[PDB]
Amino acid sequence: DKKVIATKVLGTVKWFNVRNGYGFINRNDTKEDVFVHQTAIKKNNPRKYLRSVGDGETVEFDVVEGEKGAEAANVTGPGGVPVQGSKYAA
Repeated sequence: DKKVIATKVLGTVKWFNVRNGYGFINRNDTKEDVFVHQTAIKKNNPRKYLRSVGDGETVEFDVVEGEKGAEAANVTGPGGVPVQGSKYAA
């Protein structure tokens, strides 16, 4: 079932481009850049369905092997709570 390089780690989203549908999350545990995709967002805000991630927000995610090296997966907010998302999305 794929390879997991790292488990639920906390990282700060440097930025996430909604148009690109992807962004980069800086791992705050290893200080390594991690690639995140909108399909890596397991939970979305229930008030509004957004495929965006809040920039500057600290989120928790698992690290799995990606074609770019490391890919974030199961991206959720702290405690497994839904991500707020970007201020403006969709």
